[PDB]
Amino acid sequence: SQQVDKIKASYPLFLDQDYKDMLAKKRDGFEEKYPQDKIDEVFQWTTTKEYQELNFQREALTVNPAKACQPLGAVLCALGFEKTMPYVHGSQGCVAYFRSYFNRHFREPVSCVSDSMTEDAAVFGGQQNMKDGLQNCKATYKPDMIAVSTTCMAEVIGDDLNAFINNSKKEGFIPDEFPVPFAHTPSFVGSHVTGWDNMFEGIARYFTLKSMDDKVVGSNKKINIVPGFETYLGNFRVIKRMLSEMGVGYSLLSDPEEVLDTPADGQFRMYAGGTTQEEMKDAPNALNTVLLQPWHLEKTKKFVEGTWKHEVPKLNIPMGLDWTDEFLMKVSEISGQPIPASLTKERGRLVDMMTDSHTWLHGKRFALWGDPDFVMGLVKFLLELGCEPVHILCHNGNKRWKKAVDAILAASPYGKNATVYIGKDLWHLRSLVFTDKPDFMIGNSYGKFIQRDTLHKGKEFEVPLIRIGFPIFDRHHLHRSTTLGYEGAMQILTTLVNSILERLDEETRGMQATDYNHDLVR
Amino acid sequence: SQQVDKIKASYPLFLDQDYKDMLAKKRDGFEEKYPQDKIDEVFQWTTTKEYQELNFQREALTVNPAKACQPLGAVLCALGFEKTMPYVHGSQGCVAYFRSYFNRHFREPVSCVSDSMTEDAAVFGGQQNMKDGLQNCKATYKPDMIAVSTTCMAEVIGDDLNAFINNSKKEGFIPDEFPVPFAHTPSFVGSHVTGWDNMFEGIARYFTLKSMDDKVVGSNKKINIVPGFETYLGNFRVIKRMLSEMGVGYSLLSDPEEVLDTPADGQFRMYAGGTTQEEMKDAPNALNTVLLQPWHLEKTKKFVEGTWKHEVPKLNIPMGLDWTDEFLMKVSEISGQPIPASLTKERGRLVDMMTDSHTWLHGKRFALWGDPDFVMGLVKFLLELGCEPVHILCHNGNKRWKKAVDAILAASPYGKNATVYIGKDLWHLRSLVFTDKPDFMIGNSYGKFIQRDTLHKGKEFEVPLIRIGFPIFDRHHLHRSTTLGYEGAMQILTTLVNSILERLDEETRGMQATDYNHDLVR
Amino acid sequence: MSREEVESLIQEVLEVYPEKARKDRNKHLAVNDPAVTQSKKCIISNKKSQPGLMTIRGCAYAGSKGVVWGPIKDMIHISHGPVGCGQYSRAGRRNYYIGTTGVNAFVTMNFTSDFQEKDIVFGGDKKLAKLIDEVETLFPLNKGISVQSECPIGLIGDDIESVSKVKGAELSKTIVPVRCEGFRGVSQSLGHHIANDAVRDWVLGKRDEDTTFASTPYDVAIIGDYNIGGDAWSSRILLEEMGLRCVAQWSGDGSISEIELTPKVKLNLVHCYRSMNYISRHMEEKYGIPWMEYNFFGPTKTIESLRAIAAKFDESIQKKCEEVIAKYKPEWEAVVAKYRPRLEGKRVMLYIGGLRPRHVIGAYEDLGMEVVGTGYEFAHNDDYDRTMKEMGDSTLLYDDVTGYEFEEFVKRIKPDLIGSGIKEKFIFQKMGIPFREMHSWDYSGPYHGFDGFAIFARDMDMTLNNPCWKKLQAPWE
Ligand code: ICS
Ligand code: CLF
Ligand SMILES: [Ca+2]
Ligand SMILES: [Ca+2]
Repeated sequence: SQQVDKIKASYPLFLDQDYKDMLAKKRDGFEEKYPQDKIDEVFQWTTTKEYQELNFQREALTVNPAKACQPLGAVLCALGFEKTMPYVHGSQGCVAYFRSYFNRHFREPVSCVSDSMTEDAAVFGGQQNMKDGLQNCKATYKPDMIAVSTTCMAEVIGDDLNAFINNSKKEGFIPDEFPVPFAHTPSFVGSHVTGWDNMFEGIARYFTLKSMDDKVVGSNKKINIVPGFETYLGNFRVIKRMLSEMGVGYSLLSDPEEVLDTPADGQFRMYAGGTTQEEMKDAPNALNTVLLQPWHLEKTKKFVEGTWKHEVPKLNIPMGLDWTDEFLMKVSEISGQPIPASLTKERGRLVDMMTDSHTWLHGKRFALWGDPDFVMGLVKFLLELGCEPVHILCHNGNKRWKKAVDAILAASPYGKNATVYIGKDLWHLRSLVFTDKPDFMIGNSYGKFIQRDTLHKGKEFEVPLIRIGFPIFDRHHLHRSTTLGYEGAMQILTTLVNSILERLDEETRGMQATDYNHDLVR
Repeated sequence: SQQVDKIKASYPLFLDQDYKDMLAKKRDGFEEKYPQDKIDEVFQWTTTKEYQELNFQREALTVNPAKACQPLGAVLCALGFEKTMPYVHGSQGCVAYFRSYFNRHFREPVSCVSDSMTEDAAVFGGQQNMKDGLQNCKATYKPDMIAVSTTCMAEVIGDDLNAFINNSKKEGFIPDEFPVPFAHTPSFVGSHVTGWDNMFEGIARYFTLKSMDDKVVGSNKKINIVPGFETYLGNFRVIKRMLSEMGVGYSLLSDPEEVLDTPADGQFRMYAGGTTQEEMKDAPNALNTVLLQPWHLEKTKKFVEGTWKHEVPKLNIPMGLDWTDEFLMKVSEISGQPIPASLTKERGRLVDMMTDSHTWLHGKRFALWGDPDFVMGLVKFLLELGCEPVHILCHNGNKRWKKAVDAILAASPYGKNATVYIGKDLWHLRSLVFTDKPDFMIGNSYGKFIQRDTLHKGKEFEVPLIRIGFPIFDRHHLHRSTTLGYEGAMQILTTLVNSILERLDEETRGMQATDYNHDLVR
Repeated sequence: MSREEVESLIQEVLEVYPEKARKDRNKHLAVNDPAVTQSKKCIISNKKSQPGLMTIRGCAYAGSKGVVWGPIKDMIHISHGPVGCGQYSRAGRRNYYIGTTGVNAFVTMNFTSDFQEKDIVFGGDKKLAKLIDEVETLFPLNKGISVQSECPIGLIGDDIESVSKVKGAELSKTIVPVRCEGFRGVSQSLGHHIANDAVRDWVLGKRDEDTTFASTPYDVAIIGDYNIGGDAWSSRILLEEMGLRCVAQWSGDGSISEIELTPKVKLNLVHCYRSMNYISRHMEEKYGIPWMEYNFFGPTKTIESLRAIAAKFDESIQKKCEEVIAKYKPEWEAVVAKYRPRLEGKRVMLYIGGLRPRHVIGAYEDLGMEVVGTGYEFAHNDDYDRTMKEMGDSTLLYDDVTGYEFEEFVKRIKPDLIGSGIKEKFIFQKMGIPFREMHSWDYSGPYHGFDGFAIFARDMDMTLNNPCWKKLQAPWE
């Protein structure tokens, strides 16, 4: 029964007395539910150190992972080029899931096609499917370029994408000059960042391998920028803005910002902006190549150093204060352009915020997780702010990354209690935050559930979540934020300090109980 | 007691048992506190509809006002100009309070001086104070201009600023060519926004009244922009970025964005940026003058029309979609520059953002308060989103502004239950939100206590506060936000939708009670 | 630096001033000589401020409403006049309290008459009466009303004493008119004097003929502790573990009943001499109650003050004091052992209102920090008499320092830490010099007692050794 004037959605409609009685009758009559005391006992046992010791003994079971498969990153990398339709050689459910994931994150249309391989393709293969898919994709959704990736199914059957595409071109199914790069992206190896790396390396190979004879390093006076797997449009915009302010000539070799932020003016645009094929062809002529996220760009770095002969600098992700300064200085050294006064003023403004907010960020324990480069930059920034990470997690991190993070932590007096984990899911993190309670979590929307469990134990044990990463599903338009450079550091500092202050305000709102510390000025 | 490894500040140290016992003993023995039942009865009485009727019959008592005095706005306007020292002719407590207020809001140094008038100045006037203060201020801090405002002491006494300054220049305390504009800013007439208008009008008079003979309207092919009392640096930056993209030649009069945001680089800069005196002298040669906030720049409008002969266009504050479009079209008409594609795309992105988040904003009830122009722009933007501004309040408002806001409300179905109040304070708004509960509040930091009042009655009656306005003390670096143009609309929309989603998440986090609605994708 | 360098610095700073301002400011600056007992031979104080020099002082309204009368929670404090004075001072001071705000407590609420132009011309004595009637109508649980005058009130000639008497006779409610106009004094100190006079003349003597209170030989009252960040609480517990019964607090977390019960005690413990000596002397003269000054900043001063207070009583109180000191000894010893190595040898410059520039010196000494300069805004010559025995030799002293003087002194001396108000925080934070707010404890605390010393040390360590002070210089410059 809903009143017409005040219509209730599922909440709080299902809190009505009749609905509560119906649910109670359903629970008692037929659910055969365990007694509530047993449930509480099991929960309390799960919140203990013994349960953590059992949890970290896991070898085969993974609960609530914090990563995705390679083809997702491959699709994102493909979306970064001009009129390049991401085409995945494999089953269609994958592509559907990729599209749903990206639509839920960016809240924008995402274009991705599949050849819809089926049980017939398991035995025979995926040659005819590849030919038909290429022809239909070029006829119906006209692109200037088609990027070909693979799902696990195509990898297990051991397809031969190069041979299939060559046969398709040969047997009158597509023009022999139509750009069709490809990459092998097994979903059971690495994660989505590895898929992005493989896709970018395949595209660069396809566009530059056979024309290195006439390429002179530095003949165009430009610096190539490879952003890697990035999910914030603000980072793409801020990198270009800073490079333009320095006056350096640049070529962003992956720019999906335009297609992922198209305006709603009454018409639908399937393609928008992106890196042109001419830029990819002229890339070997650049002065150098700078990798924004050097950890999940190993294959790209190998290809660039081996083939393009560019000497890629060893630069960390430009997150925080020190690494942004290092990136700016390295770019100035490579291009010769002096650092303008606007960037100096912006750095000073960031230092002003750091000095103003330092009394609230000091001695705050944070538990983070996410991509390797993003997590490393966030840890560096937290160490710079005086915050002490306690639980640094990265599901798809390797041992060298852990060594680097440990080296970073050991260089500061605030990495004393920090523990790095590589290969642990969010159940391990739940146990860690239950037994060694931090002040806040910093991560994607999945930690949203952890904050619920920590609330069930008690209000005093709750660990608030700060949504900085990929994917974010329960907050609108957070993908427009910035995390790279000085602007991205200012936004992150503001988010952290305001979250701390909001939690403090919530804790001190009880009237005549804890409201004595409900200060107007903080 | 304190532990050397877990040190507790005022929260939660005073929650320990010994402190609880000490406070209980104090209250029982010596405070003679009323019984808790009486306190609970009175608190419930304050939340009733009967109490609201008594509250709205107030005629001489003001509780928790939502405005300040004129010299605050006068000081801000004086800071707007280059190398200008605000100089308040009156007692010295006013300047200390102004500086404390602006430091707590902007968290940046604010420089203002006073004549430190005392009981001898109350009897024999403050002319010698004026002379000595001008001499000392020019000698010590070396400004290029001293902008004189008045407190309520100087106004009640009846100090003639023009006579005092003329006698100071002729006596030899300051050179005759040193610019000393003055304005009369009584604190018992209007509010802080009126003081900004009076100070700007006085400065414009001083710099343009005696040289209008050789001024031709349109000589420099520029447009004058008068921002008004603005407490967001992002508004100043966006109002210049939009014109720079538009190609329009502009001269921002009273621009304090630079002095209120200086880098922390080892040196202290008392002055930075600001409108130069040449720009003020050349202002009459502009094509036209646009007042960004026309509801407190009426005297400035009178001076500009009567003296400069500029026909000021009748525009509303560039808050929202329609008013930003009108502002851009008027600027294009005045300057002749077509609107570039970089602003149509931004408008389309704003419309896309509005369409993505309409399912959460529709039907939400908001109670707002603040400055007239800001409040009316916020009401228009809320009506554009499908929200219901049930309670509208503006302490420093007049009946013409109320009529205009009612006209705006009547031109939309959602402005049906809206009620506009002028001359009412925040106690009236507390009474209004207890009896006619909204879903949120939009205002300055003074509205937090109201929220604390709503939580005490019960969690089901709590009205969360959204901090948009002036002053914001309990949050850090929110003064860098934007509220004008499309970027400001995007930020306001993001803040509103994320506050709604955060409240929904908070209400649905109790496990096995309401967590069925704890959707990962919201 | 020696006495010769400091005087040269003082002359170089004063060289920029006009000759009259230079002569006036030369009297307020001095180099400390601990052998000097009469500060009037060195430093002049409580003088007017030089116009246009950007002083840091306040008004008598801030001294009375903001400081003294404000912390009283059970009363309602009307700000008679325009809106600005009351609006700027609302909840800006962290005088903590316990109560239901808007029902029985009103510390963080702004009650004002909100004068318009029709009230400046036709007076405001009827508006005040109507406002009192409305206050009684809407807030029935208030235990008194205090009408703090703003600047226009005295100038337009408004009789608020008559209104207070008439409405107190009518409603049988305590109404206190305070003539704390901003122009009446050179700083907040006269505001303290006016507020203490109002307390003496309208509130204190209500229960002179009442003997129903059960007095004990251990009754004491805490005077001049305004409970910043809970400070008074951290002191009160330390005075009740020794067996003493704290009957009243002035005025942080204070009620109008404790003020009236204060004349029924055996000793007045005055923390802030500057703001409450006026009422302490009156109580000693009239009721015979002795008073003494105590310092609860740092472990050393706290121990000395507890021993003195115990010595004011019998042997059981002294035994309890020794027990308390023994109990709290390891706690502050651990804090010192942890934080002193990090804060050893650091140099501090302070500039606070009237008490803390000399009280907190002991706390910095216990952490191995040397105060190379201290000064006040509105202190009198007494305060400097007490200060000269606290500061080391050849340390700078200043009175009512300006922005220019303070900035130049800081630039030459280059202290490791600066302690002052909000109006100087960002000026020195843009100069790469760590800053601590010594007024509001930088929204931290409490700092009184043994529990506050750990917080004090932690805050000083977190601010001085923050990694944000090494990044101001851009690496490419
Ligand atoms: S009252 Fe005084 S300026 Fe004694 S006006 Fe001021 S809360 Fe200071 S040095 Mo703010 S004489 Fe108290 C003071 Fe000291 S407001 Fe507080 S910190 S101990
Ligand atoms: S010295 Fe003190 S704070 Fe100043 S006015 Fe006077 S009592 Fe008050 Fe008030 S409203 Fe604004 S801030 Fe002033 S100009 Fe008047
Ligand atoms: Ca969209
Ligand atoms: Ca600052």
